Amino acid sequence: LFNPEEFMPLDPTQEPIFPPELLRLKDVPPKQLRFEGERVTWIQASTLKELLDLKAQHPEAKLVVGNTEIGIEMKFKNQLFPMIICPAWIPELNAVEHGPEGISFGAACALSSVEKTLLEAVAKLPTQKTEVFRGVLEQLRWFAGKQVKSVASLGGNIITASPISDLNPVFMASGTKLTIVSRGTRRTVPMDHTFFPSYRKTLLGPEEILLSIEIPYSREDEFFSAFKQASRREDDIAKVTCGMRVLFQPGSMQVKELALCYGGMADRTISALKTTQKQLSKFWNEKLLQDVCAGLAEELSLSPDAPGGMIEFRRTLTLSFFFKFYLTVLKKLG
Amino acid sequence: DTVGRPLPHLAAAMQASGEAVYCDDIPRYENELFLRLVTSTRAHAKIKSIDVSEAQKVPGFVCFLSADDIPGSNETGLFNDETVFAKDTVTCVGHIIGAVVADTPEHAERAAHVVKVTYEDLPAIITIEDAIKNNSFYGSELKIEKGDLKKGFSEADNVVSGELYIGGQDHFYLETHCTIAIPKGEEGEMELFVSTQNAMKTQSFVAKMLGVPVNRILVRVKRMGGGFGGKETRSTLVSVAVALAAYKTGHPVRCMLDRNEDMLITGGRHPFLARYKVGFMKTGTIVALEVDHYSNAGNSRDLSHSIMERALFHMDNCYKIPNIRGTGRLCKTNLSSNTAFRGFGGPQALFIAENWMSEVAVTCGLPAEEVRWKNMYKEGDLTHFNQRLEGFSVPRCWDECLKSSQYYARKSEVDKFNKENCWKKRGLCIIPTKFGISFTVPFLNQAGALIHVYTDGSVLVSHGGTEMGQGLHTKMVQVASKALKIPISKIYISETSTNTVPNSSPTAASVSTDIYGQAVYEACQTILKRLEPFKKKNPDGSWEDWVMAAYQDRVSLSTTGFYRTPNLGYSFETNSGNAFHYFTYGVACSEVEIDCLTGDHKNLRTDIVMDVGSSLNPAIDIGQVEGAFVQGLGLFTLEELHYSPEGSLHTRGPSTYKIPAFGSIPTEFRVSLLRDCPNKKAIYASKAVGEPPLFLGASVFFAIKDAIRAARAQHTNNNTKELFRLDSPATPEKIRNACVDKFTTLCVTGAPGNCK
Amino acid sequence: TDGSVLVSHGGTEMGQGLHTKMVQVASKALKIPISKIYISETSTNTVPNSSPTAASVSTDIYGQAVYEACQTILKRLEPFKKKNPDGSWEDWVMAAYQDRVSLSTTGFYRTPNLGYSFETNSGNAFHYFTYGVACSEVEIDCLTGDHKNLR
Amino acid sequence: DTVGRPLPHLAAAMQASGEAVYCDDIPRYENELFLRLVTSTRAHAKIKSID
Amino acid sequence: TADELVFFVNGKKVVEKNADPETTLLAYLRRKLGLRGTKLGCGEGGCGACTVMLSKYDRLQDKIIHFSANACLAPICTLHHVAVTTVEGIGSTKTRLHPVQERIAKSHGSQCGFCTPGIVMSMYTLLRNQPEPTVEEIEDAFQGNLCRCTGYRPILQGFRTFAK
Amino acid sequence: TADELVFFVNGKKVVEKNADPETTLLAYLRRKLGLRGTKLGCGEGGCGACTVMLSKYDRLQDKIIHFSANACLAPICTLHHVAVTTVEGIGSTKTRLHPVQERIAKSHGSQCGFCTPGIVMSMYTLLRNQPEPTVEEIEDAFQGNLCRCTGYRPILQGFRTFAK
Ligand SMILES: Cc1cc2nc3c(=O)[nH]c(=O)nc-3n(C[C@H](O)[C@H](O)[C@H](O)COP(=O)(O)OP(=O)(O)OC[C@H]3O[C@@H](n4cnc5c(N)ncnc54)[C@H](O)[C@@H]3O)c2cc1C
Ligand SMILES: Nc1nc2c(c(=O)[nH]1)N[C@H]1C(S)=C(S)[C@@H](COP(=O)(O)O)O[C@H]1N2
Ligand SMILES: Nc1nc2[nH]cnc2c(=O)[nH]1
Ligand code: MOS
Ligand code: MOS
Ligand code: FES
Ligand code: FES
Ligand code: FES
Ligand code: FES
Repeated sequence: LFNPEEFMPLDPTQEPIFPPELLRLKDVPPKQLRFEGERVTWIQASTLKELLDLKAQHPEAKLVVGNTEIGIEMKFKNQLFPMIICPAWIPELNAVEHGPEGISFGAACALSSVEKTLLEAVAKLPTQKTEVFRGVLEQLRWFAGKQVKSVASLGGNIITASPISDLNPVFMASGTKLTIVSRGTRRTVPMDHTFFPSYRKTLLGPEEILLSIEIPYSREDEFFSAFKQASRREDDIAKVTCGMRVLFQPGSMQVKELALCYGGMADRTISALKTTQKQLSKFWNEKLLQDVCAGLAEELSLSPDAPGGMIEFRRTLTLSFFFKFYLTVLKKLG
Repeated sequence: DTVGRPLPHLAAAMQASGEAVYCDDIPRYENELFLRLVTSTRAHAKIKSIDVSEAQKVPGFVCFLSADDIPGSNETGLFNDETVFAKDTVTCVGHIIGAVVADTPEHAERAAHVVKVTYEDLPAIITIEDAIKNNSFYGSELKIEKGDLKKGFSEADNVVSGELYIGGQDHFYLETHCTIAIPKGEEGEMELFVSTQNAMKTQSFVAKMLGVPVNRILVRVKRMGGGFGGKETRSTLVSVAVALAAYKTGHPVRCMLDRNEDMLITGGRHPFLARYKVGFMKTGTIVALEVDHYSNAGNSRDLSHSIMERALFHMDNCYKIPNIRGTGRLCKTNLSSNTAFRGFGGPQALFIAENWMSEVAVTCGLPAEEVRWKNMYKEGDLTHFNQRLEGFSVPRCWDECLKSSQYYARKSEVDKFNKENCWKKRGLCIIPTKFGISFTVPFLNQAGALIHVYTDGSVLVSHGGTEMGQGLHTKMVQVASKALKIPISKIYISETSTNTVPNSSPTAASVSTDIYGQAVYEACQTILKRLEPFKKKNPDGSWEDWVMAAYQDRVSLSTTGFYRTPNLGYSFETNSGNAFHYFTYGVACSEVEIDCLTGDHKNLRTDIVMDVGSSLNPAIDIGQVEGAFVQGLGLFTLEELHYSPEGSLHTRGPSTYKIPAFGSIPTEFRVSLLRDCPNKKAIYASKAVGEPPLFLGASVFFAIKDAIRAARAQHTNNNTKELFRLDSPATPEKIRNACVDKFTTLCVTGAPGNCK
Repeated sequence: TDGSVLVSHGGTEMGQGLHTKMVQVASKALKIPISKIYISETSTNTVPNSSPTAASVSTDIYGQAVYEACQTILKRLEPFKKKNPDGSWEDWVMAAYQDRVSLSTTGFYRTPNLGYSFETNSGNAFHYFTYGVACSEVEIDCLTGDHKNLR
Repeated sequence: DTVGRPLPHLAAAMQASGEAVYCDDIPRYENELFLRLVTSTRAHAKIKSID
Repeated sequence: TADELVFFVNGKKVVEKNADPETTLLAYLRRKLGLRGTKLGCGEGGCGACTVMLSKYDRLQDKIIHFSANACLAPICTLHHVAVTTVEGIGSTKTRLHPVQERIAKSHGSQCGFCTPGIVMSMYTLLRNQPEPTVEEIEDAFQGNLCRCTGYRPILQGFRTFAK
Repeated sequence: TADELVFFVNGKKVVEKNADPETTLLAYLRRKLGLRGTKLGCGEGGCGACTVMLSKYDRLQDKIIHFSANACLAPICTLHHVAVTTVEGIGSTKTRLHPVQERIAKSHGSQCGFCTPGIVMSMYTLLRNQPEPTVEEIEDAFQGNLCRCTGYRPILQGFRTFAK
């Protein structure tokens, strides 16, 4: 149909040059910028201090990094935010830090950057340390185009708090640590069920901004899986997605900790805490599989008229995903 | 002579460079305004007020248009049963009520959003079942019947009856609907640049709304970024509104729809419900078939009738059935009016056919390919509508596909896989198709061309067809070049326009190559006849010499050409007369692997053998087969439109409506064009290819169904001959729910339940 | 298909009323009111290889081309006239359309028997001649050179 | 049949109203530019330079 | 008093003295700069018809970086000191086609053509980061680009020639 | 710093906030306001193709006065608080023609039509000053309007109907 032998060869040294004038401007120190529109004032914050001052002066000011969510809210939900602050330039919001407990990403780090860093960590570190990382990576597979992942921030996905976020269930199940700041405040909390109190809301004060996110190393006797539904039918509900973690007593099959967190089963990310609490000190066997499935079927039960429908399918996925986790943990145990 | 050569699409390089101009890429006039439609948020309601007070405060706001502003007629649509702008009552979510005009598209958007409508709800009918229960239909029952059904069912060893549903489909042309209208300010003259397959109806509908003669309206179509039938009629929703804005303001006006608007307003493929009963022998031979078809037509007729006719013409697929009755009813519902979509009712009827055929094989406990083969038409058989199948190439396609796909060896590997795997299963299916070639309405089978040869010998060809990616202009240039015996470099097609070729049929029914090819050919013959005396006097001279000599002897170098497809005219009263000119044929074998725990699946391998006659351009035709197949893949396995109980579309963009992606296609994807099968009935022995291959995407669906059957054998029960209902699309939800096991039943929780 | 007619020809309008005359010709030839006929513009993609609008011959030559095209239309419509004799133009046009008869045609005219030769002083240089006579009266001012055109 | 009748020029009313469009009356595209010819001020000469 | 917004498009400096925070890159390219090669297909990040390449000197990484972005969602106000490359920045039929453009066209990877600029820019971006990509990297570079016409096979076949 | 220039065109208020002293009324009408009925024929006052009517309150005469002017030579900066009437201000085929427009058309006074708006405005201005002019006043009304097509006879004959 065509003849590749006749194609012009690629000469990668002959590509359009990066604008030399733009390169000369890299020396110019960053300063706060203000843009004024018909309806919106936009402040480009150059420093963390500037961000915290602005947020103290205008708590209602909306943060925008990648705009991959805000652009949707403004265009399709007719939301208007008269003041926007873009913190993308701020070094602290972009830092990738390797620590004793895990890998920290500034909240403005693009998902592409998260993916690259985590892929490197998985390639170099022992399997037993990278269980949570691998879960994040699985959720980032078949997630969005390279275009989206290059500008979509990690923090943006978290704080968007969509019921069907593929990342929040993994962060919740793993107790991923969130460092949160405002003028005169700084606190770090592991993500848990309390972090999402209601639809599209998080447990942040009106002034508070998410600074950094520490994704933990997995420990000995600790295993993780993440799964997600392969269809999406509503804008922000009814797509099952999950993170699952078990910690055993040293060298055993006896449950010490268990966390099963799901999106797409309610109007926020939730944890099947009643179900998992019942399994503490139990052994990883057929009885546990039965009891967990019984618990999930009850705890995450959906009304026939639940928003999003696909009621049977969603229930079946909650159990089927746990089944996959159950078998995977058995393979990892031995 | 490039006919039969894989010439790339003439505009491909400009498309790759971003130089090809689509409607909205045309520069704006200094004074050009923008229109945004204002549509209903209710399925069925009286309009009690429209409040534009907030819209008027938006910077750049110009005006709000409604029915009262129309100078001519507010009655529109193919069957004159629509409004341009709804006046008293809305009859679907997305029903156009009016439009905002503003100085920028951003401003038009802003203004339209704050237009407030007050409604009084009326009882709505959304579902096909809703419509049947309420006797809500357009027109009367359509029917084709042959033989003696009572006798056939008496002779049958086995009878299977059931119900089946196939969901609709959004066109998702990458370029949405758009029109620019330029009012000239003299005599009602208006010139429109439109993304449409139907310049003629665009022209006539604009003229009717304005109340001016059709000769005042000029419609121009350079190209569409996809059409797929969705621009055969429904483009006029945008065109007529933009024309009104141009008329009213005296400014140029344009509108391009955002995706969410387009999916809501413009209609899609018709959902179908079928109730069917098939009688057959223990051998799998069919002796009786009764199928009642119901389409969900939405809130106007549009092309719904002819779509159902095509459905009825295809309920046989490739199978001889001596006793047969097919009926069809068009459901009148409070949804956006459904329209043409590649296949035009064919894929739905063909899917229904393959579903009961799949059930015959299962019931008989026989290999599906054997039952299909046994029931296949032979050369010279009559269809259920009494048309003779001449040049019936399905057996050749079937045999070649079986061989090249290594079907039998792979069948054994699929079985081996299923023996060795508990929670994943493979499936493999081979399916034939035939697709009738011609508009079901005889008068649409006409085509015009206009050719000019300029004094430098360069040739400008105009024809009634439009380019929407299918390579029609490319093929026409190849045809003209062969016909005139000059290089393709000497020929050009610029656009499609109502002032060069009038009264054109829409570019549809897969027939454009056939009918415009003939018209172009005839125009070329006329030119050759006129040049012949000059060639005779100067036989070693050039084309350019002959052209100049003709010019200087005052011989006209401009001619029309015209073609009228012969011997067409089916009668539902006599069940006789040709419905089609000929049929296009093909066969596809697909293999899948399903995840029985999640409902996800992989498309492992697809092999296609398509009879496109002697191809004018194998590259373009293979492209048509692949693209059509993948759209069919989408229809049957990925694409799902979803509505609220109140009838409001939820799935309004790519985040919630999943068309096939790069990673969706079969890992091994093989297409072959059948060799040595010239078609005497069309231009240079070629065949129509546009729509015929789409149904072959169902091979993926029936492979999935095969896999589900293996899963049910593994975990559900012990009944080998069990029939279970699998509607289309076979989404992860439907696949997963069908793999009945300890999870679906909750038996894993300790409860008793309906698995083994 | 509404019966409205769009005429294109090789001539241009510069104030001389050529389009007016062509509409009058088409109306007479087709036997329909001038209101049903329209000329929008002159364009190279409708009529190619046109001579310039010049030599005073435009009415003569485009008139013939328009006439011929109209005769072709009439021939094609005739069967439908005979099927619906008390019908309207609009009815006949739609019937023709629905019977897949083309409602588009070219017309062409080549002025016969022209070809003067300077090397034989023979052959018609012109098709015919236009003739006229004028009588004018003036009054001059012999002292200024100004004058009145009296009649 | 109006042949031989004094029918006014078809465009006369629009010419009288200023609605008849002549070339320069056509609206300008947003990006449309304007040309002015540069011409000789000499009857016959060599062009030595253009500045 | 507003600051000037300064960015580059296809090597050319753009100085926007009155940037509106609501303005998308796609709107700016098409309706201010008159560069219509970049298309609107959805406005919601799923179709990639609006794909462009962005380049900047990353002051935190100490290097020039290149990546793709959806122009329909990128606020121009995020682009201070960023360089945009569109389809018209890499080649044209009036000058010379870029290899990416030549190969998609010659391989029958363009039918209606509406998705072609976005796909070109996705492939272009890949090559700018990795001039020697694997088949796997190429086959995985287009999750954000939809094509309704081609069934994708020819696009991948044409682009696989860049691999190994 | 600059003052606002305020005038009227066909009864509509024009507020020019940045008037250039060099800008002619003809250029402003055609290229700012998009009123193209008024034509350019010479730019030097001899042809009248650009004729408009101007109206203003006279302090001395204590009345509203109406007179014709060549738009090609009228600086817009002379027009503060003046009302302009162009050919489109008096009638249209979309609404109703003014008697002046109807009569010149039906009398065969328009051939190519390019001079017609200017002649219409000259006659219109006369009638606004004198509703029943003499035959003598009518001919004298057009020393500033040139027509290349008609030979003038039909224009005068058409307008004579306004006399007596
Ligand atoms: C086409 C496409 C496909 C997608 N698919 C998926 C998917 O499959 N699964 C999934 O989980 N997600 C998906 N996403 C969502 C995507 O991950 C988020 O939109 C993105 O991460 C948001 O980041 P952003 O920088 O663009 O946020 P923005 O739109 O700029 O802001 C988002 C929200 O976060 C707030 N915010 C941002 N930064 C901070 C901060 N540091 N502190 C406090 N608040 C902050 C903003 O105020 C706003 O409320 C998809 C998005 C697109 C467009
Ligand atoms: N690229 C492309 N191929 C396409 C379409 C399209 O919009 N784009 N439309 C299809 C439909 S619905 C029809 S009817 C035929 C119409 O063109 P043809 O008659 O020239 O085949 O093209 C088919 N193939
Ligand atoms: N696309 C299409 N349109 C039609 N209109 C009438 N018949 C047909 C048909 O068969 N196909
Ligand atoms: O016949 Mo194609 O336009 S559905
Ligand atoms: O022959 Mo007239 O154009 S001088
Ligand atoms: S236009 Fe579809 S992703 Fe931007
Ligand atoms: S070529 Fe048409 S959408 Fe890709
Ligand atoms: S243009 Fe000739 S007088 Fe003004
Ligand atoms: S009508 Fe032509 S200049 Fe007067």
